Amino acid sequence: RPTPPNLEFLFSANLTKGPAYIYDQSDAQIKALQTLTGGIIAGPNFDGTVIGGTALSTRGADGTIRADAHYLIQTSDGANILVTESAAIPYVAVLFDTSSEKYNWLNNVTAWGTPPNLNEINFLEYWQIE
Amino acid sequence: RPTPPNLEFLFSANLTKGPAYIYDQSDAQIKALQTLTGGIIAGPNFDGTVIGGTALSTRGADGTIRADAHYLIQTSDGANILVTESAAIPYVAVLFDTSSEKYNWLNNVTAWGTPPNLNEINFLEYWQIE
Amino acid sequence: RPTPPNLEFLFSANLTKGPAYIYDQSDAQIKALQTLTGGIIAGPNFDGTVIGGTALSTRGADGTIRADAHYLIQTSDGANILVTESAAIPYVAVLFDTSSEKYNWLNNVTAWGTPPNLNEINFLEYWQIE
Amino acid sequence: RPTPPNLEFLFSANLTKGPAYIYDQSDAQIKALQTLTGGIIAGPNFDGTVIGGTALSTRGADGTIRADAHYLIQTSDGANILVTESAAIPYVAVLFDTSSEKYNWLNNVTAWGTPPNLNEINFLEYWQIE
Repeated sequence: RPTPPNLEFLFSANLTKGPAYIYDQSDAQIKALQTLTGGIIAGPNFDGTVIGGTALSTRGADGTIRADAHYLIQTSDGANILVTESAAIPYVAVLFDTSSEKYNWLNNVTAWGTPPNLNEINFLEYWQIE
Repeated sequence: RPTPPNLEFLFSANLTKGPAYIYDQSDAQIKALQTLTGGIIAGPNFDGTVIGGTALSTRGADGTIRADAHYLIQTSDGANILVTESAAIPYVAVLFDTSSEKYNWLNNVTAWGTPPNLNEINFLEYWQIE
Repeated sequence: RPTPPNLEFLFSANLTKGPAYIYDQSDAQIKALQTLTGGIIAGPNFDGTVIGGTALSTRGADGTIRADAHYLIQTSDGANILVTESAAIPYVAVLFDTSSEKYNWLNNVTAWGTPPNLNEINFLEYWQIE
Repeated sequence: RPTPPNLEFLFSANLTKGPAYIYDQSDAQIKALQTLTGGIIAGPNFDGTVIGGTALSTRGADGTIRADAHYLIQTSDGANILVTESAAIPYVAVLFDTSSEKYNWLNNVTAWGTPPNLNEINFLEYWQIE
């Protein structure tokens, strides 16, 4: 019997976004760019704010949405962390890059998040998977 | 208390790889390209073989390894599925693309895998996270 | 004797950027995220403004700078065009995505740009290469 | 009057490819993975062979083809160079990564290529643009 990975609560994000700018409209799919204008990061590991970032999404006529994003967290104690998201919406996979010694452990983390309330898509809870 | 996602066993991969070709060697990190020459896919959902694909890795002097890969599964019943991997080795995040009607549900899946035996890095077990 | 491609002036961009947020500082290289906060697009083909976008750069101790960016142009006549940049700074390669019928021809274009004045890195002139 | 960049002949590639594996077939577009199984590299700067690599393409019902590829050149004198291609077919933009001291200058190069004969799509001539 394969052994499943362990899940540990990592952080939450309460994001603010600009309007979705559709650049590729067709009967088959809509592709958009959306700015991440800010956000609150909370949790037992790091808290802080989202400085900025961009999301690219493709919304299929079939209801499938694939999104890729980068955004920059700045922690309360001044560390910069790049967040790399890849999603099969509403499921979001996450990688991290930082040279902060306090937060360096995130360079080895795969995380995963989803909005706990699918009526509030800009509030996500993320889990460390290992 | 945040609610964790559910984990369901998805597939295993027993991959074959060519040699790692280092193209960027420095004291700080090694970057390599590695061909995925084949592999066995097994599990309760799909079985088949790996047709081909490429992995790009960066191995830090700090022991962190980040890898990105694409490879193509062909199922026993003839479906082509693109696998998009992004890893903080040995933890691997996975997305899928197919137009197969039988396997279309994978377009909405985030999966996650790791070698159950870290002495055998080319055998991974993957889980659907949702 | 190989035949070189033809070069036609395509557009200029006068970009505004936020501060460079360094997330990965080491003796070997600096990696940063920078927001594209706006900009003027001009030329004989399209004019308009930059709505938004993000640049990721790595600046080597060796002086090499590699950058990738996405930003969204909105033309004077309301068309949305995604610009995908990949650079060996100060040389910038460009692709485009739009479903605008007026600007659809850009989906088939490879462009290339550089600041005419390397003291003014945020003003670039771009050329259609074919 | 904007000043155009200079074009210098860089290399040619005579590539071999495996079959195109379509993973996403629809009336709107076809997405495929294709293995680069080998190739001859020639020119005044470097000659050698293609070790391997993968191309991902999307072929629109509208005739537009967008492709992204990575492949590894090994020069006659043993240097490994990663080639990163992004194309609006048949126009191909190119970046390079190597730590070879002899070929390090390619890390600062944007190149561009196209098949001189569009009946022979696997033979391309590439130009340094700067």
